Amino acid sequence: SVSKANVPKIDVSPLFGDDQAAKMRVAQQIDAASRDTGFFYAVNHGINVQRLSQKTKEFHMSITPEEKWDLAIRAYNKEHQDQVRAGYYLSIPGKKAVESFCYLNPNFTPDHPRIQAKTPTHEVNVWPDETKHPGFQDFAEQYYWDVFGLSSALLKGYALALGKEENFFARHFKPDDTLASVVLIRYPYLDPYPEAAIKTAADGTKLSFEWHEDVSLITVLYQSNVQNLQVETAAGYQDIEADDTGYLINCGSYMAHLTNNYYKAPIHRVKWVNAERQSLPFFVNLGYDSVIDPFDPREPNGKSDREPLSYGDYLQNGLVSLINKNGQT
Ligand SMILES: C=C[C@@H](NC(=O)[C@H](CS)NC(=O)CCC[C@H](N)C(=O)O)C(=O)O
Ligand SMILES: [Fe+2]
Repeated sequence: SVSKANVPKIDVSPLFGDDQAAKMRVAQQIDAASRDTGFFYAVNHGINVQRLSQKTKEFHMSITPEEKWDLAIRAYNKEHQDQVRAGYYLSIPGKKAVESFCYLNPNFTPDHPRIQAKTPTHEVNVWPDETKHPGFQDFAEQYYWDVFGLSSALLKGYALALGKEENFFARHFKPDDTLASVVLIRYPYLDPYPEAAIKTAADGTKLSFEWHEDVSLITVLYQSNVQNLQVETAAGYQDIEADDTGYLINCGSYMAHLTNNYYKAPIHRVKWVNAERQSLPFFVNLGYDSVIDPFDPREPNGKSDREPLSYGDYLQNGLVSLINKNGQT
């Protein structure tokens, strides 16, 4: 009895090239989708998602409990006080089903200026032992750059969609400094499935993760072919169909801020499904000091009554608030 959300499939391949007219026609599609449900699938994106899913499966299914403590973020291992964002997010059998591995910009090395300054939200990635997970770090770091490239193209399309020059957002999205993250989330099959790991929405829907807006500029998401996401619209929560060949794209609340809610951050949630599956977001974050002056494409002079917000301020505030609201994940 739940209706299907409108989530168009947009061929984003022009965004990689030099046909300006064609890019405008993609931008229009992005504009339409962003004004409607706030979701679309990017197709013709060039990324080998089957291989991503296979490498990720090999990792999730071979990592051991020992390795998970050794990689754990601070919320699970108090010895790892520098790991707020990057590392392993453990399950809790009987209580919490989901588990995940998060990594940041591979350029955040020990000698990076923001790591030396101990700037919040910047960390040096932690990795399992190479001999236990051969090839994994190298694959994961290359994936970061492949999805970075897609995301830069997408950001060209959002900039054109909003009446700007194509580098309006991408000029703030740079390999040396982006705060973007990849999260490799495992949602398990469990028999029996612990009730304590199932939340219940006001409308009675069983959930794995409650309603929220994303903490991002845009989110660039690969998921297995198991339907699970729902978007709130004017006609209520609607099901977002799965497509394990595309990337699911939506705006996060930084985009809503910069656009004066012209491109809303859609409110969405994750249904509980008893199936072994993957959820692999790339959160498109800018640099710590990046500031985009807010504007309003519905107003003749483009002016907004919002104040400029630096991305770093936005991000550290947002991640903490999301944990408080919906739980440590
Ligand atoms: C995107 C779908 C996925 N949800 C998520 O990943 C949820 C909600 S968007 N996101 C988060 O909790 C933020 C993780 C941020 C990350 N640790 C970082 O430091 O950058 C899910 O399937 O649950
Ligand atoms: Fe989300």
